[PDB]
Amino acid sequence: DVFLMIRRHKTTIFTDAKESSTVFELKRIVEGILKRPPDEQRLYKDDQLLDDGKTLGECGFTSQTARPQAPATVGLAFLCIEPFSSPPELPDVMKPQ
Amino acid sequence: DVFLMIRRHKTTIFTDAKESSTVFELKRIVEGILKRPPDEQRLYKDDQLLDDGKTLGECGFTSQTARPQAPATVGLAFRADDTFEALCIEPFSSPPELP
Amino acid sequence: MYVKLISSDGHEFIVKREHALTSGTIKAMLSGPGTNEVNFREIPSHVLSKVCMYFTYKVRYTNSSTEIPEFPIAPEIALELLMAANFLDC
Amino acid sequence: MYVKLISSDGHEFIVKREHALTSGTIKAMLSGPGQFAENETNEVNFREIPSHVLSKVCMYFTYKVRYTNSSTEIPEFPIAPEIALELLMAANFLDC
Amino acid sequence: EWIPETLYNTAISAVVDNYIRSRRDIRSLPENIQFDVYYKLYQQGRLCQLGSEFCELEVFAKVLRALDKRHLLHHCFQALMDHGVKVASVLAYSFSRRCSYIAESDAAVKEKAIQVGFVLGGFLSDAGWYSDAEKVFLSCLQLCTLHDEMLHWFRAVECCVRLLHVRNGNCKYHLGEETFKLAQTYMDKLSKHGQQANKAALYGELCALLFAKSHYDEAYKWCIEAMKEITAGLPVKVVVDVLRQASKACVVKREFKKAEQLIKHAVYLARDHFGSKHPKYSDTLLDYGFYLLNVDNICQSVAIYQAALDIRQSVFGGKNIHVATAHEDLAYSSYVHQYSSGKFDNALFHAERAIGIITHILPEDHLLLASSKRVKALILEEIAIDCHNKETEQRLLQEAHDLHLSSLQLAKKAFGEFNVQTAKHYGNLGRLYQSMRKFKEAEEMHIKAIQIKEQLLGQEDYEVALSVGHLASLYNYDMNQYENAEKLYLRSIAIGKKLFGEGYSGLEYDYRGLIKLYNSIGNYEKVFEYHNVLSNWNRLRDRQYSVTDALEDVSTSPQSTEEVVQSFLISQ
Amino acid sequence: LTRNKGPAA
Ligand SMILES: [Zn+2]
Repeated sequence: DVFLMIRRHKTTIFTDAKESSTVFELKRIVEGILKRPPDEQRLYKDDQLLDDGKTLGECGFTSQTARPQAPATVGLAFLCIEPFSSPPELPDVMKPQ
Repeated sequence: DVFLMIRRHKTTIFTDAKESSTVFELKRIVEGILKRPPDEQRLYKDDQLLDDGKTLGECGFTSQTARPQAPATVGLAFRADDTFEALCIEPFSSPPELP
Repeated sequence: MYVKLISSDGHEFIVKREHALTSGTIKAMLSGPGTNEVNFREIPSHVLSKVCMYFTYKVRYTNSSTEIPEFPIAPEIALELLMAANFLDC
Repeated sequence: MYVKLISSDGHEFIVKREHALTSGTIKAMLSGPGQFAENETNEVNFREIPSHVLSKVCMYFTYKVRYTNSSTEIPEFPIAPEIALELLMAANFLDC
Repeated sequence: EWIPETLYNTAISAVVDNYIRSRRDIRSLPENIQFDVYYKLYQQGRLCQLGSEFCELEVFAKVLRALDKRHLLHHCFQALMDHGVKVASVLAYSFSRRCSYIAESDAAVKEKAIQVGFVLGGFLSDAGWYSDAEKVFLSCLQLCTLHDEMLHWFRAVECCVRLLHVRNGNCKYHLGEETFKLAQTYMDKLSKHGQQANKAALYGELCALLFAKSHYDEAYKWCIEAMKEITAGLPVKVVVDVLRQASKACVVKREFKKAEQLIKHAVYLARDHFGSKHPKYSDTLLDYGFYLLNVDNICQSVAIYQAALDIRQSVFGGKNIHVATAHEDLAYSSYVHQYSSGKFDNALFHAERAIGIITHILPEDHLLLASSKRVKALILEEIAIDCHNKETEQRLLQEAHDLHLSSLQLAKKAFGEFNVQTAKHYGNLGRLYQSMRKFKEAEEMHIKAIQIKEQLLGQEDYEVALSVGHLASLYNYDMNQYENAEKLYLRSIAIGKKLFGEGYSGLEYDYRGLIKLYNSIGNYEKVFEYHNVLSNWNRLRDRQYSVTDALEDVSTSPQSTEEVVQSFLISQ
Repeated sequence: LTRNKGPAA
C-alpha cells in the first residue's frame, strides 16, 4: 500500500492512497478537509506536475518508497515548502575536535 | 653524571658533564656549538650569579636533581654592544585544556 | 475525523483521528474541550513529524501477521523524539 | 655531530646526533638529502610537533642513550599526564 | 640486559593511567595507536574501561583495521565475551540498525557499509560467534539486493558465500540449502551478463555443509566442482578452505591417497602464508587430525590436535566455540589413542571442557552439543566398565545413556532417520546396551545401525565394518549366537584389509573375538591359526608405525598450487 | 577391552 505526505507552504496532510487510486482521488481527499477544489490546486512532486487522471503507479509512488515509516513528500500549489527545521548536528565521534 | 638543559631565547642545547666538572668546560661545550667565546657569554643558573670558576657540586644542582629524565634548566646570555643582555628565556608552549 | 497538530515552529500536521488516538496525551488533547487544534511549544517540527509518521506506522501495522519492520528513528533525532514519546505517552 | 631539532614554534633543540639517532624518523630525515652539513649542524624541522612535547622527546633521547643496557634499575620516564597523549602521538611519528 | 622501554610504550602507560579523563581524545588517534591503548587497557585488566569502548561499532571499526594485531584483537575480544559484556551481539545489532538506516543512501556510503560489514562479519565468524554473525551478513546482503548494479550482484554473492560459512558453523543446515540456492541464482544472473565469478569458495562451503549433513557422495561431487574452479588469483584463505573441505570429503569416500596430498598441501599453505599461530592454521590442523584419526594414524593425531588446540588456546582462549570444538575433537582422538591402556582421566577432562563451554554460549538444544555430548558419553561408559563399584558403574552407564539419547534426538530432529550420524548414534546406543547387560535390544540397535550404514555407505565401508564388528562382539561374547558372529567377523576383517590393510586398530579386537569364538566351539586349529595371525598383526603394528611427527611430514615447499589440484582432478 | 572403539564424533 502507499502512504504519502501531502504538504504546502505550511501544513502537512497524512493520507492513505491505493496503488490504483488517481491523483484526482487525492485531490478530493484534500478537498474534504482543506477545501480548495481540485481546479484551483495542483499536486506537485519535486517540481513535476501530476496529471489528474493518471494512476499513482506511474507517478513514482511505489510501495517501497511510500511506506508509512517514511512516507513520500509531495507539494501543494494554490514551491514554497518550508523545511522541518533540522535537529542540531551531532558530532562524528572520530572527528578530531 | 649531571645532565643539563642549557637554554637561551629559542635555543635549548642539551649537555652532560660530571658533577666534579666546573663551569668553564660547560662554557667550552657551548662554544663548541655556537662558536661563541666563554668570555663573550655568561650563564644565568635560574637568573642568579654563576661565576666562570666554581664547580657543579655547589652550582645549585646535583646528580639527583639534574637527572636525564628532567634535566635542570640553566640559562645563557651573550655579550651585546659592550653589555651583557639579561636572561630572556621564554617557556616552550602552552599545553591545551587537560581533557 | 481529521485533527491537526501544530508544533513549536508553526508546522501543522493533520492526521486521522484513529491515528492520533493511539497516543497517550493526544487523547487528552481531543477529550475534554471540544478539525481540532492541538498546540505544542516544547515539541519542534521534526520530532512531531516523526511522531505522526509513527502514528501512520502503528495503525497500518497493528496486528499484522508478517515480520513487522522497525521504525527508523534517526540517530540525530533520537533524544528529542524519546522525550516526545514520553510526553505524548505514545 | 650535535644535530639541531626545531619545533613548530621555532625552538631549536641542539642535541648529540648519537642521542637523536635512536628514533627511526629522525634517522630517515637525516639520511638522504638530509646531511646538509654546510652549517655543520643538521637542521631537522618539525612543523607539526609543538615544543612542549619536543622537550620531552629530547629528554627521552637522553634517557634512552644514557640508560641503555644499564645494570641498575631503570627509573620510569616521568611523562606529565596532560601532554601524555600528545607525546604518544609524537612517539610513533618519530618511531622513537 | 634490562633495556628501557620505548617512549611509545611509556606514553601508552601514561595515557591509559589517565584514560577516564582523556577517553574522548583517544578516539581521534591514529588507527595504529588506538589499538595499542585498548590492548594496554586489556593487559592492565581494565576490561570495563575497554568493554565500554568496544561496544560502539564506530570505535570497533578502526580497531578492526589493524590487521597486523588481529591475533591480539581476537584474544581481547574473547576476553570481553567471557567477561560478561556481550560485545558480539551489540556490534551485530548496531550494524543491523545502521544498515537499515543507510539503505536509502547513495552507492558510496552503502559500499563503505558493506566493506565494514565484511570485515566485522569476517572477524565475528572468525572468532566463532556465528549466531551474532548472521545479523551482520544478512544486513550486508540486504544492502546488496536494493540496487541491481553489477558490483552489487558480486557482493551479494560474497554475502551469500560468507553467510553460508556462518550457518554451517552454527549448524543451521536447513537454511544452508536456501542460502546456496540464493547464491546460485545470483551467480546465474551474473553469468547471464557475460562474466563469471569464482565458484571455489561457495562450492567448498557446500562441501562442508553436505559433509556435516553426512551426504558424503554429493559432498565429493561438490568438492570436485569446487576444485575444478581453483585459480592462482584466489586468496590463500579461500584456497586452503577448499582444499581442507575437499580433504574431509575424500576421506569419507574412502579415497585416502588423494586426501593425503590434499591435506598436506592445505597444511603447507596454511603454515606458509598465515603462520604457526593462526586460527585458520588451527582449522587446517583440525582437518588434518580428522584425516589422521580416520586412517590408522592415531599416535600422531593427538599430537596434531594438541597443536591445533594450543593455537586456539592462545590466539583466542577461554570459553569460545572454536576452543570447545578443538577440545571435543581432541577428546575423541585422545579417547581413541588412549583406549588400549584403559585410563581416561585426561580424555574425560578434555571432553568435559568442550561440554562446559558449548553449554554456556549455545542453547541446550544445539547440534554442536550433540557432537560433543557423545564423546563424553563414549568416555563415561569406558570409565564405567573399568570401574569396580557397582553403583558408580550403573550411574555412569545411565549418564552415558542420557547423553546418547539427547544426542540421538538432536541428530534425528536435524538430519532425519536415514543418515550416517543417526546410525552412529544407534551404534553407540547398541554398544552401551551391551555394556548395560541389556542384550535383547542391543542386537536391535546394532542391526538398525548396520541397515542404515550399509544402505548409504555401501556394503563395504569403514563405519559399516565398525558397526558389524560391534554386532559380532555382541554375538560371540554375550548373546552366545556364535554361528552368526563368524560371518560378521569375516566381514569386519575383510573390510579392514580392503580399506586400511593389516594395520587397522580394530583388527586386534576382532581377532580376539574370533579367538573366543573358536575356543567356545572347540575348533582349536582355528584358534592356533588366528593366534599366529594376531601375533603377526602385533609385529606389523610394531613395524610400520614409527615415530613420524605429522607437523614435519607436511615438509616444506612441496607440490604447490595448480599442481596438487591438477593431479587430484586428473586422478578421478 | 571387550569392544572396538567409537564410530566417530
Ligand atoms: Zn565489564
